[PDB]
Amino acid sequence: TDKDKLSYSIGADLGKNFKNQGIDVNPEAMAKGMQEAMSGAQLALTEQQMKDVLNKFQKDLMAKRTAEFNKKADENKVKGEAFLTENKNKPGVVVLPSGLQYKVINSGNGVKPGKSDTVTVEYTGRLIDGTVFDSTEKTGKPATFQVSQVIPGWTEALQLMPAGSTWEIYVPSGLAYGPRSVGGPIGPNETLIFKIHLISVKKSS
Repeated sequence: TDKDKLSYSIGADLGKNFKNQGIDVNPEAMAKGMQEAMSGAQLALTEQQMKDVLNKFQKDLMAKRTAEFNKKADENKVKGEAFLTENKNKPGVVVLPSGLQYKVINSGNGVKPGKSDTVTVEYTGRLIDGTVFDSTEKTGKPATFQVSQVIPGWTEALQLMPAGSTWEIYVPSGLAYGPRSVGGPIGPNETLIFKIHLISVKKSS
C-alpha cells in the first residue's frame, strides 16, 4: 500500500520522537489540520492564532529542556563524584592534584609531549556506564591532535606520558566538556573514561 504505508512509517517515526520528549499531542487533530492545509481548505484557525500557538509551544519546550538539562547536570555530577570516589580505591589507580586519575597499563620510554606539540594516539572513550562514545579501533586508524587543542584532562595526562605508553584515565567533567554538553550520549557534567595509547610526538614541548 505504498503512500498509505509511507504515511504510516512517517507517523511512527514522529510518534516515537514525541513520546521520547514527552508531548501529549493528539494525532487525529493533527491529521485533520494537515489535510485542511494540503487541500487549501478552510483553516479552523488564522495565521496569528496558529503562530501564537507555536511560540507558546517553543517557549514551553525551551523551559522543559532547560529543566531536563539541569537535572542531567546535578545527576551527572553526583554520579561522577561517586564513580571517582570508588575508583580511587581500586588497585593501580593514582589521583592527581587536579582530580584526574590514571591507571598505567604499559610504560613507554619515549619523549613526553608539551603544549605546542602534535601527538598521534589510539584511544577508546566511554561513559561511567561503559557506553562507548568514540574509538580509533572503529575507524581502524589512529588520531592526530595538538596537545593544547583537546580537553583539559587529555592535556594534563599527555604531558606526563612517555611516547609508547598505554594508560586508562578517568576524567572529572571539569576537565572534559563541563556543563557545555548539548547533544548526544555525552550530557552536561559527564565524567569520562579513556584508554589512551600514545604512538608519537611531533616536538619536545
